[PDB]
Amino acid sequence: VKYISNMSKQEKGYRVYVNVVNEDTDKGFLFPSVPKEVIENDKIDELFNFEHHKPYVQKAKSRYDKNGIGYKIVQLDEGFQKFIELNKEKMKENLDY
Amino acid sequence: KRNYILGLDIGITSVGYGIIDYETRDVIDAGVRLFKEANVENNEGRRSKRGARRLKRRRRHRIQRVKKLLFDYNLLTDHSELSGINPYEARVKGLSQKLSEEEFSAALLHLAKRRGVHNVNEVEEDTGNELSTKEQISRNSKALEEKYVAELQLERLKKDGEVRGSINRFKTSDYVKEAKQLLKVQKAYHQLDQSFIDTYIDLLETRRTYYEGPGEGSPFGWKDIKEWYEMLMGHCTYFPEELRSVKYAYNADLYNALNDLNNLVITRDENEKLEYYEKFQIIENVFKQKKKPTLKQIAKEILVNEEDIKGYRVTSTGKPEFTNLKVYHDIKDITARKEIIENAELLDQIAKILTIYQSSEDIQEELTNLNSELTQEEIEQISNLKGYTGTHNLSLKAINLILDELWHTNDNQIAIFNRLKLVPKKVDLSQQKEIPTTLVDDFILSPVVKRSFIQSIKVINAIIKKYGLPNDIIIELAREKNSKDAQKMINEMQKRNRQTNERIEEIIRTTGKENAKYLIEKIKLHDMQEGKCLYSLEAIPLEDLLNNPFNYEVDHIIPRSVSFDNSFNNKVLVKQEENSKKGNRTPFQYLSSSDSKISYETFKKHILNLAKGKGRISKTKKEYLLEERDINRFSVQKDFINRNLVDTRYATRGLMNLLRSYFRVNNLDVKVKSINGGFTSFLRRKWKFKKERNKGYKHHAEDALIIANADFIFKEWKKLDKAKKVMENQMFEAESMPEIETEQEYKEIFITPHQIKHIKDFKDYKYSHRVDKKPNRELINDTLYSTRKDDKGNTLIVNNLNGLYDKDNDKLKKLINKSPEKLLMYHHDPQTYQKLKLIMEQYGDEKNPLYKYYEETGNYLTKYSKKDNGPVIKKIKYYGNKLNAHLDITDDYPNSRNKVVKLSLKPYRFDVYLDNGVYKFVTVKNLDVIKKENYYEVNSKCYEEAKKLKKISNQAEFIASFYNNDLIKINGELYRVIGVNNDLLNRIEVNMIDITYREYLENMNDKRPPRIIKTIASKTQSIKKYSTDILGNLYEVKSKKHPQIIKK
RNA sequence: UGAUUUCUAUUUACGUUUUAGUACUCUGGAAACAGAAUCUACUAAAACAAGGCAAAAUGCCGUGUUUAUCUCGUCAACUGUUGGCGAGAUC
Repeated sequence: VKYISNMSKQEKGYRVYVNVVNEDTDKGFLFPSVPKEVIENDKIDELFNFEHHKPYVQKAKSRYDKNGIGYKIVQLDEGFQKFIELNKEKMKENLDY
Repeated sequence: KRNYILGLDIGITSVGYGIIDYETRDVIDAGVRLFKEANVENNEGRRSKRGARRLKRRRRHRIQRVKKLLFDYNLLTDHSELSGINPYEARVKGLSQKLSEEEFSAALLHLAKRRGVHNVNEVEEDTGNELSTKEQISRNSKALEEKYVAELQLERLKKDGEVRGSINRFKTSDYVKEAKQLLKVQKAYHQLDQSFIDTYIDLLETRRTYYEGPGEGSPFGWKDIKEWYEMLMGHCTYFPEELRSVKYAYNADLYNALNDLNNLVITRDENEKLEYYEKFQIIENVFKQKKKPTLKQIAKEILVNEEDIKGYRVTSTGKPEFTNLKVYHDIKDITARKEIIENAELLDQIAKILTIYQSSEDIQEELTNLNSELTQEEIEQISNLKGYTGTHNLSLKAINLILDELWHTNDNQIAIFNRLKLVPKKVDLSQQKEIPTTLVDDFILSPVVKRSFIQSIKVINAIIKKYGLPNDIIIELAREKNSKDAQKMINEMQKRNRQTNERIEEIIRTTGKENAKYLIEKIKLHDMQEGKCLYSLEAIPLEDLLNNPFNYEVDHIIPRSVSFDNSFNNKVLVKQEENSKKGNRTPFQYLSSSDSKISYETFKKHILNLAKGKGRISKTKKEYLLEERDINRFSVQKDFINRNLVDTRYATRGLMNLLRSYFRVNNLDVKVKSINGGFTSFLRRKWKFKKERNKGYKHHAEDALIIANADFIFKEWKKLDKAKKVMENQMFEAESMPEIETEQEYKEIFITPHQIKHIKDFKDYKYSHRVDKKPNRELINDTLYSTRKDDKGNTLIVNNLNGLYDKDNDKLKKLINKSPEKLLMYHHDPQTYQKLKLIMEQYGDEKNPLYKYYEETGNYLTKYSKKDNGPVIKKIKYYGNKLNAHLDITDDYPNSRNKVVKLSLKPYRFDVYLDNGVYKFVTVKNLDVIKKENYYEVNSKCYEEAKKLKKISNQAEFIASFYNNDLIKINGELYRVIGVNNDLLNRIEVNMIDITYREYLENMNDKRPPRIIKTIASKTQSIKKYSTDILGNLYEVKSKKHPQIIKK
């Protein structure tokens, strides 16, 4: 299962964090710059094509309801478009969006 | 022949070497080579004194030539006399009346002695008398609008009474005019040829130009302009045929600017480096349009923000350091004609003209002789340019080649030099048996590091010769530039540690405990961050910190896996959960992920506001926290290891390049590497090899051994191989297969004291001392003294007292209050002494009473006079000490009533003889050596007299001779020779080898005089000579009886 | 714990001291000046790291760097005994 865990609006795009989590492993992928055309159109098919850091591998958490930033974590298939509405105000608090 | 990991520690006075077995980690050997610290002040003084001798000899020879000329035309004879001739009066009289031969030639000689200045432009700052030389000459010439120099000199002599001084500064043009008018009217009575007048005028207004140099026979001279030019610039280190370029050339400026530009890192959606078109657009639109570039202009050039840009050279304050365009903008502010300013060859020629030529008219004539589109008024404006000096490292050919390679690629000078691997072609490294030491000479390094490199290179040579070719060599260079820079750093370290200690004492007095002393690191980190974690921005209370720190961890921002940076600029006191969620991640790679706290934009705002706040964040730490790069690439690991693990300083860079080139030319596969100092510091700290270093010279070897072990660790783990392949610049095949991941892996591989006890418990070190045998050192003390023979038979030296009208010179009051009989006016002028004592008793409150007297009355002290018309006192002669040892120079002074001597005959060596079973010795002073054309010969007469002084018999079996630091062994005890202390009492001064005697006494807190003096007489069992290798192996010495007299 | 500048060239006006003169002072003195000291100043000539070259010359070297002692010796400078470049050897 792939979760959209954190997002940050930039001048020309979006920084995205995606946790691919199987039964016992959580792999965190950081995409520093995702084009705005892919974000605003929920083109989740183009996640991997963008450059990303090597996945940080850790033990899987029990559930992925809330991260440290309090943002509501959504599944990648639900699209970043809905994430933009989930916590637009919480992202406005910490200067991302 | 066992392969070893050679370790070198290079300092300013020591070269420590450690030989450690390659596959068993045991210590094969360890030693220290010692040498006095080289200093540019000695050469500077020698050069200044050589120039002074040149000036004096030239003036004297000019006077002798005028004398020969006057003897030719019978203006004098070998029977004339000018005892009563005052040259000033006769010189002013020659302008209007007849001069006798005796009156004429005296004025001519007095003119030839002091002839003024040709070019007013060249002048020094040696003016304590507040007067510019140019300004003084201009004021005098303005006073000379309707007067000759003779008239002005004589009228000043008649008005005040002074002629000589800083006011007698004229230019040669005016003296020449006066001499010409004198010859004009004086030609009628004495038969003088026109060619004679021209010869005298020539002898008056002729001086050597700065490009002709010394005449024939001088080893420092030359033949024509080409030879002087080649000598000044010097052959390129790489290209023997092409000479070096000027430091402020156009091509060199552009090369440095593009190096700076290629060192850039920009956080943009495009390539993070700089492309070709962007670089050319920057050069034209920013560099060619502004003199001193700023980060703001280069940022706004390519539509980026200045804050997103990283990796720029910085100044001492925190401003970007970008290469400014010197010649381009110095020319553009005079003419904007594209043909003149753009042509690179024209600007290169202008740079070469302005640098090696300095007088205005020569610059004009040689730019005029550079036939081009150049106008004439532009030459007039360009002549007055300033600040074009220096010689570049490489020639213009290599400059252009590296310029092409820099324009087209993204590499810098370091990367290009590592890539192409061009070899020094001055001395061919192929058919040379040993390491060439002359290659260090061509490098533009200070003589201190130059001497240190020569010593280290010869030590490596001896190690290779006596043990075979090594496998791995590692070299660490000291941080200190000279002793004074070391003292600056030591003073700042003690001051900062004292301030932190006082702050910790204040904190401990606030809360109350000895608990604050153990928390230093954390407490300082917290202090630099106003009690705030950086990952989570949660408040970090200081009371909670003092109570239970275990939840506040000192996390390393960039992982120890790649960064290798353990410095203070790489620690953040944070919550335990943040560190547990960080792991082997960077704050950029962590803060945006799920496991983290508040997002990255808030942290960026906080950290950029803290970096601007009171300088609490270093630039290095600020760049660490905002590393938005993927540390999993090879480029970032390469950058990190090159910066914080390899010595990027130019000196170590050149030493490395030389060693690697010599090893690769002979196809000898040997790997050499250099290591950063802070890393070895962290190693020595966490190993606890020796926390405090006071044992002595042995320390210099120890660290060497340590870094050898360091190299050892970089061979024992397949993961670390990448670092081993970066610290040596050995080509690695995208590999990235083995690695070190958890910072605990760093702690296990590095901190673990593997084979540390064997490095501690070693007690068989070696020491080698340097012997200075060069004669013709400082012979005598420069100042010259007079003597007076008092009623007591002992002779007395007269010291002078200057500057009687300063404010912090209480020496006169000291002399009058302690014992006034030391002054000479006590015995030979008691009335003036009584007046001076009255003034002294008058102004006790002020420090120097005579200054306050002069400031309140406007008249400095006058000698006792019945009509009150006595002269001025400016200096006072007073008695000094006796005359025990002295060099008498009475023969040089005619019919002197007092013996004139100089002090402190400097000793050169001492030869130990054995006469009838008792040891004696003769001290050979530096005066006893005559310098016959690079053949130094000991004066047989003076040496025989010195032998006779000690009543040394002829049958005395000569034992040996000892120069500086030649090891001696007396009574069975071995020492090093500092030198003759008092030859008359048969005493010498020695010292220990493994430690200084001062430190030997400071270890046991002894208060004995920290210097060892031994007496060589019948109270001495034996005297033997011992030397050492350039590695530290002791050896006896065949006397080769009949001590050395000739020195090549 | 916090990133290169060597080598060299030209000239000026100072300063130290000796000698000589002058000024200053102090003895027998109306004076000439006979005379003492060389303290304090001014002017002139000369020496200024000891010295070694060179022969009318815009003359030269002399406080810098390298410096592990001494051997057989090949080939060299030289007013006879040390320097490359090798073979060698150490209480």
